[PDB]
Amino acid sequence: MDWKKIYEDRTCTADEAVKSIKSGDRVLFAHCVAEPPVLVEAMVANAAAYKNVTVSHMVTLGKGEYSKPEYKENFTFEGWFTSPSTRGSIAEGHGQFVPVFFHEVPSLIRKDIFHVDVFMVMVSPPDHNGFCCVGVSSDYTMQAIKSAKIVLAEVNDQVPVVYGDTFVHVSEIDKFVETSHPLPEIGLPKIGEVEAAIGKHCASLIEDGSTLQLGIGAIPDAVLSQLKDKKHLGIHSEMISDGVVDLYEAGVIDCSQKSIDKGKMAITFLMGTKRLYDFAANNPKVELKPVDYINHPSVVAQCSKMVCINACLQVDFMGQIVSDSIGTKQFSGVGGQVDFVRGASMSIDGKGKAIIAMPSVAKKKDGSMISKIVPFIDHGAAVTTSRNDADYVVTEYGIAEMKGKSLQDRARALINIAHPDFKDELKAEFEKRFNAAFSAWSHPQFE
Ligand SMILES: CC(C)(COP(=O)(O)OP(=O)(O)OC[C@H]1O[C@@H](n2cnc3c(N)ncnc32)[C@H](O)[C@@H]1OP(=O)(O)O)[C@@H](O)C(=O)NCCC(=O)NCCS
Repeated sequence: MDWKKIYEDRTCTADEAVKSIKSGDRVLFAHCVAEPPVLVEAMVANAAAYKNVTVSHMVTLGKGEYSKPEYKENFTFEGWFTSPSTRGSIAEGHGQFVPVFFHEVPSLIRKDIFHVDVFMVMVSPPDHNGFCCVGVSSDYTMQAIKSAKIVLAEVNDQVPVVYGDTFVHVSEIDKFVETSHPLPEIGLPKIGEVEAAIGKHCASLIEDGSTLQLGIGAIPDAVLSQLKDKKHLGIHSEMISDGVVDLYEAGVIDCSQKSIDKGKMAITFLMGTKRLYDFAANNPKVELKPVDYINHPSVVAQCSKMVCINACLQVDFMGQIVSDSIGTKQFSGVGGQVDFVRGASMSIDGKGKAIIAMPSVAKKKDGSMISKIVPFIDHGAAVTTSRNDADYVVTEYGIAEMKGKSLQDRARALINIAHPDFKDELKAEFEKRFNAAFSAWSHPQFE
């Protein structure tokens, strides 16, 4: 009745919409696959009208065009998480990066630390009552809507209706630009030998009726392919991808055994191919919720037999875990890695487990092999998951237990799970570091 006039009255072009942004403004984007590409390209196109507009967001599948050097006087990129197309700028010095736990984002917005002048969002078209769906995010996207002084909507009819806190009434949105284009999509990873091995070991720590979290990154997929014998698995996770769909139609994941959000896969956001968005649409077995629910340590602590599984770049001899930087170079963020390490530990049922997984080696550019197991982290790296937070660590060669184990015994476990061709250099490094023989009991048969 009134909502359609409101809608009809606020409909414009991407060009005029981006005129709500003024110099000095903090601008924020909807998360991930809810980033409005037309509303973004419009804003970039009109660069030459802005002076130091902060452009915040997290992981992105767009061109990060605003973070390029040329734009350094119209935009300051201020990432809360980075990705290939925006961490250029943090390295070169004109882009910014803010370390935040993912679950804390909504709060900081409420607090007005992350102040928002213009949130831009992609939502689907209104239903009969005038509620657009974000469909593909919830994360901070819901709080930013309530808190943004101005909200631009890139209404795209390709966006799904997905149950949960995904809804926004047209009355909450200052401008609408109707579009039509496919949503972005990531590639499936190559599940090789190393991938497969990391898989089965994680699969030996998941018991039937486990609830799972599976973070951004390649590795939690080879895991999923190793889970086919599992029964009654449930989901409570930041995100889920195509791998989770396979397991769900293979009858393994059914959430019949959860303590909270019974019968549902509870997620904060979706990223994947179109098979995933289509599956998630109008599906009672999926519910998107805000991150300061999904990622909240207190809430994760309530999950049943929780197995978190995330990835890292390197690990040191104390079990300090580095997941978002290579030396002084910023690469991603904590995102939710720590949120689910904290929550699995606080498990009320006492059964929580967090698994950080990684190949033991990585290739460099000169083609030299390097150990991801190190005496010491790379100069200037950020400790992501601290030694006190550490739990399970997992490579192609095995599992190592960091929880309640001494500095010496952790180093022993990790060396255990390292590429054989590095064990002996790692062993020398042990003895140097700790002023103690690598091998603990000694035999009279020698010296
Ligand atoms: C750990 C993380 C960065 C890995 O993601 P990924 O896409 O699986 O990353 P990769 O293993 O491809 O590593 C990236 C590259 O750096 C290199 N690399 C990895 N570890 C390295 C190390 N210790 N030293 C130097 N280089 C390294 C690899 O060679 C790799 O290949 P490329 O250079 O050919 O592209 C990612 O999962 C992440 O950002 N994690 C933290 C956030 C998190 O856990 N969030 C939960 C939210 S759902």
